[PDB]
Amino acid sequence: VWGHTQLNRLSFLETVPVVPLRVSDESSEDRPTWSLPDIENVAITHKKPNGLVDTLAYRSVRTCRWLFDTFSLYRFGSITESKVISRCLFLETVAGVPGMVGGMLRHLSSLRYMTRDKGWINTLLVEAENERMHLMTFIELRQPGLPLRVSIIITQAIMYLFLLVAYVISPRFVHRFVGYLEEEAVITYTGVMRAIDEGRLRPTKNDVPEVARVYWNLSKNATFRDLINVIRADEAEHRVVNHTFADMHEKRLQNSVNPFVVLK
Amino acid sequence: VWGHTQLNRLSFLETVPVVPLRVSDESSEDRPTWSLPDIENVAITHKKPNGLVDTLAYRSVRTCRWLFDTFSLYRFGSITESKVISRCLFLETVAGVPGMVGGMLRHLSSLRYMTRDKGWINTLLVEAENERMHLMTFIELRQPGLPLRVSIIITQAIMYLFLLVAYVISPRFVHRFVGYLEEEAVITYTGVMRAIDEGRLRPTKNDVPEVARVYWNLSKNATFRDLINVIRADEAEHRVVNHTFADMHEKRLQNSVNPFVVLK
Ligand SMILES: CCCCc1cc(=O)oc2c(O)c(O)ccc12
Ligand SMILES: CCCCc1cc(=O)oc2c(O)c(O)ccc12
Ligand SMILES: [Fe+3]
Ligand SMILES: [Fe+3]
Ligand SMILES: [Fe+3]
Ligand SMILES: [Fe+3]
Repeated sequence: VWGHTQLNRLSFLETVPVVPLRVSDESSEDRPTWSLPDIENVAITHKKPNGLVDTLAYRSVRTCRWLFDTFSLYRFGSITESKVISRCLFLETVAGVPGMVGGMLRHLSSLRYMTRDKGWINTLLVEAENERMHLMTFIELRQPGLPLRVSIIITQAIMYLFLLVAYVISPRFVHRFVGYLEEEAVITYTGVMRAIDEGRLRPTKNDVPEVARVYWNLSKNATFRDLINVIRADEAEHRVVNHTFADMHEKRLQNSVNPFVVLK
Repeated sequence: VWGHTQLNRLSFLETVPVVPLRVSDESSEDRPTWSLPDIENVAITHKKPNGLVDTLAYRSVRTCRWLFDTFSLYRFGSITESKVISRCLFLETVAGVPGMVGGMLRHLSSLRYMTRDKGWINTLLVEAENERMHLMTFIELRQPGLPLRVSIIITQAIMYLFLLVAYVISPRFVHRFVGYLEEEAVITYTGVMRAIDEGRLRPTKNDVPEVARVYWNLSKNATFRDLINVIRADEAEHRVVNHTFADMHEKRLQNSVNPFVVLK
């Protein structure tokens, strides 16, 4: 029904009163579609670093873990559900930026040079969205306090800036860095899952939010375990896809067709 | 078959030299679908400015039309296909930016305030992608000179910066500034279609580029006019959508469900 008669109306401000809040509309239509007993078998991998650069990405990813563990007192206390979420929550605020700047920089090159991109730009932009939906999911499980609100904001500053220039200077470094982060992402979500299983953590969000049901297409019966596990598969996708974009950069392949447009 | 076994592999660098370059993958799959006899009737509109803001937007967008027409010898020549393609090519290198800075900002706000976006983001993201396809098409009907190829980059720098700080200060301003740009894009692309029809322009690439032919889903018999015709629809879509957004801004509805999610 989207025709020239709609196209020719000056504005549509007067229709915002009558248009529902739909949870399907929070995301773009490009949703993951994992099946659960498969992705159960996601596993902690570690790509060896080649050069200085891959190493620098590592040491700095490792240093970021160290910091964010000591200061988040993940290390001293007991694995609560409240410090698991409160942790990811913070962490998805940053997870949404290296997708987005990567897309937005590639897109500017592809405009200015006037050149085909071969479906990088969209894969990166959805990683950015995919992570944003982790954050839209975790926010439903736990609204954080003024402290964390403000630590997210200063941090976004630091990061949006670091990622913008680190990506100008070295897309290889960023894709390699995000790659290294996502190994940790996957450890943190398989550790969590190990914990639910063993019984060392008994989660009271066995309601899975409406956003997260339609986005990941799960049953209404989907447990908290399930939700970690699909997100743990999203994070494995990112682990390879950016370590793939890393290597492509390594071998001057940073303008080849993105192999994953095929491999969907 | 995108399951754990793939997700568990360190790279896919191997595959890169055996995966094809298919013109579909250049875009996301969130493609336009018009039919030509309907969007034949797309009109030239003009929204009233309310504020000193909407005014400013309008006067900036007119001064830009003036400049561009004057520095592009459009005012003093027999309209060629060359200068039509040349003007439209340059321009999509600036159309491709607002959607991208708009989208990313809304994204970064959603991440740091941990709040819903309600599907503005992905709209501004396919706003920008669509534009960039306009440019991928025009690149193929005419590869530009060095002197334009330069101008393009110095332009991007100015504009990327401008829109980034405009969009922080008043997206209402920018979304208007686009709204009033797309009014002038429709004017032109109609004029062009008139000029084909009145016989005064004899287009020589009625081979419509593969990129486009898939993107806009046209026949193999699709003419140049036919392409102009759709591109113009897209441009009039962006005209309402941005004015709507600048209208929503104006009434403090920059958090309301993007009306157009539904109208899709
Ligand atoms: C500095 C490494 C942080 C690891 C991490 C833990 C987590 O709980 O969730 C993450 C996560 O959701 C990511 O996307 C990336 C990294 C993590
Ligand atoms: C700065 C005014 C430009 C108007 C305009 C003319 C044109 O020939 O093509 C356009 C175009 O392709 C757009 O996407 C936006 C604006 C124009
Ligand atoms: Fe994550
Ligand atoms: Fe991540
Ligand atoms: Fe355009
Ligand atoms: Fe445009």
